[PDB]
Amino acid sequence: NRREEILQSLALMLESSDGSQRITTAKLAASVGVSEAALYRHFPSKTRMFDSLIEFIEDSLITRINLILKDEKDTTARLRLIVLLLLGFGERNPGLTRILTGHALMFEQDRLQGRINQLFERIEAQLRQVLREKRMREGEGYTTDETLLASQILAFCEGMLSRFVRSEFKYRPTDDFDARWPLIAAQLQ
Amino acid sequence: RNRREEILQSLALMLESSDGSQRITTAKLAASVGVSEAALYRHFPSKTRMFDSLIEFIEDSLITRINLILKDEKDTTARLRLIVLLLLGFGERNPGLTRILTGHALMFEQDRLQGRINQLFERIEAQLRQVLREKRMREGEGYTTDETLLASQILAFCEGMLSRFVRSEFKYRPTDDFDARWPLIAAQLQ
Amino acid sequence: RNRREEILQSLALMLESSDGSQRITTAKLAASVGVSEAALYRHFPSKTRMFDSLIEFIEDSLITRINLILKDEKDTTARLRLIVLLLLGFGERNPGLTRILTGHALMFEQDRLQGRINQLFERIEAQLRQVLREKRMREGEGYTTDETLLASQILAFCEGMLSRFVRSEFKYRPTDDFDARWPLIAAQLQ
Amino acid sequence: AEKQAKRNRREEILQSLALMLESSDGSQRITTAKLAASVGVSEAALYRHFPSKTRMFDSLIEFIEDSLITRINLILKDEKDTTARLRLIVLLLLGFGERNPGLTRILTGHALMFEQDRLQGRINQLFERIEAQLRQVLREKRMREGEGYTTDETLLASQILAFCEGMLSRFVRSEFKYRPTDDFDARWPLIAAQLQ
DNA sequence: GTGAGTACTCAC
DNA sequence: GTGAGTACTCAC
Repeated sequence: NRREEILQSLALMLESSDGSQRITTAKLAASVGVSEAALYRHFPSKTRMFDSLIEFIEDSLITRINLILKDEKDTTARLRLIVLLLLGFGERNPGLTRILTGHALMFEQDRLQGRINQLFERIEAQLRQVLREKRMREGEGYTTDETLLASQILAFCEGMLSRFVRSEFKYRPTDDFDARWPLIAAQLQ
Repeated sequence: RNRREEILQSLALMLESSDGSQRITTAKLAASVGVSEAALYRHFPSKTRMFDSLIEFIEDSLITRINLILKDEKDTTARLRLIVLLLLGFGERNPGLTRILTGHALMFEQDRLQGRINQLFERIEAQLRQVLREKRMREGEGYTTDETLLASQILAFCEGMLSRFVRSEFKYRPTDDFDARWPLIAAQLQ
Repeated sequence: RNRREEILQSLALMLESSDGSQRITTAKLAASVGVSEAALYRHFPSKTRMFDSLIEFIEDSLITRINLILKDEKDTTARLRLIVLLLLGFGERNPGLTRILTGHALMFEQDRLQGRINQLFERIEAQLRQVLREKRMREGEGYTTDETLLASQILAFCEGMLSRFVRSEFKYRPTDDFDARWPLIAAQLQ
Repeated sequence: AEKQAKRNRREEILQSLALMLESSDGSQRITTAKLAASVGVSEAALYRHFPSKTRMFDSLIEFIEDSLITRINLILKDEKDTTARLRLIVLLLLGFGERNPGLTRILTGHALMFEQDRLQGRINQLFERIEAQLRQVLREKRMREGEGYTTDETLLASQILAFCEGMLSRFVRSEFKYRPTDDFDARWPLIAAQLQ
């Protein structure tokens, strides 16, 4: 309830220009409209607030990705949708993107960056899974190693996302995606 | 100078280590160097300008080596390959400076610094973009894809490899499997 | 309230003490109040603001009592007397705050505060410079010298006493021999 | 020869220390670094003319110590009329303070806030001297012109010095806006009216 | 509220 | 160059 309210504020601050700098328990409480003391009746620490945010991001993505796998059977189409999804989610959630790129995690304990990594390794697995199944589904797999292909695709995504945070959200990820995808598809060999 | 240059290299070494995961205090810096905090401000008006110097060293190393690549190689594709290998390579042998390049190290510091890194990336991208646009005078046939899109596509992959190199605390070497990766990127040059 | 005034007062206490000759560091002030420096800014943004309030409590005490004197005494000379005694008397009862009036405590702090005190003394010299001109009203006779060049003469004396008071580590109490001094002032009320 | 060159760099420092105390930056601290920059040298190459920053104000006070004590021991001899003596001792303070605004910050004690308390003590002994010397001019009136003063000579001297310290204080405070030697020809009659 | 901290100053 | 300051921070 209120717990949801605090986190909702932490996102807009993470999205705002202030997301560039540190986000202290003090200004957060201010953003909310409550005291720092009450803030800690909902969380044991600031790190716990990001933990909730990382779970939201992960849940959001994994759930979306799993739907993709059920709505689309074609390997290429699955990859395209997954990519368009990571870009789309980041674009719709600039504040949370700073968490995905790791910038917002610079101030908190390094354990949080460890979780986001697992998210990435989790997503990359799914990418590697989709690639691997091109064999069973289409008869012929890829000449290139799947782990290398998955990482190649994922790298482009992180590239667009960090480029998104870096330029203060001027460089929108899904910008010219339909012109960019043919480029990415040419790597699937 | 004996201290000034030395200072910036202690800065990078610290950034390269686990200390680079968090704020770099004038305290630790001066201690790492072997002097007092006041000694630091004998060569720098602010810690900000210490990062400014580090960003200028990065800006030089990259632009300089790119200009050499352009003079030592005339093939459009070979240029792109070397430029990319350069960014990845530089990032790998300078983990500390990469934290600055990926913007993570600039989070504890002044906003303006991040803007500088933006100007640098736009500089490298303008170079990539120029290289691509020269393909049609040099080879008659241009690229079907918008050069501005191709350049950003290439640089996007580079930032991706650098950013991930930082995530894994430098365990994911940016140049690992480059010769295997390049053919993939080469296929994008449509 | 309790912890806000508690500080503002502990400040005046340190200003009035012999340490008032030195800079009042937030470390000293805090330790004086028996708390942490972080507790200070729990009640104040900038230490400059503490002096801002202290300078207000000085302008809200003097400017007040001045108005009264003008409303509870319609004698041109009985007005100047009460006012001079007020300045001298107030400065004496508040040695620390006097250090602000003289501008010595404001040396360590922002340049603005001095300008603010400057204004206080321009208001006091204002309600001083009119009681005078009101001689050609109630008494039908004027002053040889310009009200300007004599309201300044009177205030100069007051400032002198406060400065001596501070200068002499509060030995020269501003109101010592006042009844013997006042006639000497009146002699200038030509 | 060599000592004569150890004062061309030295006093050149005081010319600046004074110049700084005088400019708009007299209302804030004067550190060793920002001074060395004005002369044109380091800080280490500074303490080879002064073993401290205190010692700079010393020799700097000595100048005002001597300027007035000299200018007063002369105003006596070359004047016999009690009043005229007082009027010119008073003006000496107001003039010398307007002639050296930077040094005035020292007289008023403001510039001294950053340095050692013992500097204020010195400036104090100076005032106690200017006053005692005012006290003599008032106590000598009897032996020279029959009758002395109604009011206590001590109270009168302090009453006169108070105005001076007041004027100088206004001077320093208003950022050297109120010139002490202003309308001194019109102010005096009022001070002398206290000479009862 | 607070212990440890924070980039920067200062006179020797 | 430096040891001790400086006003002000921050997560808890």
